Amino acid sequence: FSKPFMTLGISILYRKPNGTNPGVFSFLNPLSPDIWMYVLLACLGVSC
Amino acid sequence: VQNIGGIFIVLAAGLVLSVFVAVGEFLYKSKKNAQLEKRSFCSAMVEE
Repeated sequence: FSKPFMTLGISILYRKPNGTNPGVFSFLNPLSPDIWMYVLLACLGVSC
Repeated sequence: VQNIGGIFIVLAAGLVLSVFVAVGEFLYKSKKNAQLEKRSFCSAMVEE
């Protein structure tokens, strides 16, 4: 080889992942939606 | 529903128990009425 004219290094390559877009209803998220639907049934249920 | 689960059993069977004590209050107060009213026959009828 000749002496090199410019250098490099082995990198890797991957996408700038995303615009994140978390849930606008992710406050609802940490339970099952049915459990929410059951407790609102249980809301009026225990009340009646 | 698998994981919350068991308090709904407590939610169900809790208010089943309160039905029995609500009758247990009611007959006991008709016995307070039975001090002033009939034996077991019209003391419970007049209250409802």
